[PDB]
Amino acid sequence: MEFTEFNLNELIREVYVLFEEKIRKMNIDFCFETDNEDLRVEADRTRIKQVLINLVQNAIEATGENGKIKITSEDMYTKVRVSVWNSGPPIPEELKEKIFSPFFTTKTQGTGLGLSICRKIIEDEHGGKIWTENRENGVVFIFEIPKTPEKR
Ligand code: EMC
Ligand code: EMC
Repeated sequence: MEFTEFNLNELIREVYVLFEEKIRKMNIDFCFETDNEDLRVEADRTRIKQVLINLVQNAIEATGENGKIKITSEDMYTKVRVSVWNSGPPIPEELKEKIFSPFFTTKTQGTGLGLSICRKIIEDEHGGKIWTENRENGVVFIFEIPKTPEKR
């Protein structure tokens, strides 16, 4: 893996641009907010991009037509936190960790959830944490990564 310094918000916007047409076609209300425009991390940009694409794809599928997605990025002491929320039904308590298993596959609309690989990227490769919670009439997926491999 290749760690480089990059603006995390720039990467989030790059991923939004990938989905902009689909989001609009589906009439989804999307918003992105940050608490620090110059939020920079040292991480593997390609791999973090893969996690973002996977979470946004899942948010769109989950929220469906006329849905809502909100992304936030937050600058924490030795880490950053990215939260991707969608309006939709809550994840049942028994499935919260099972969705991250390489052998969760009770999921279609044509595609697997990809979350075991997201976990590998966030937790194994970057020493962070990724989890889900139910909130505000929807579901959030949150990841945190150390700002540098040295703050792991
Ligand atoms: C109402 C979706 Hg930022
Ligand atoms: C499908 C890579 Hg999180």
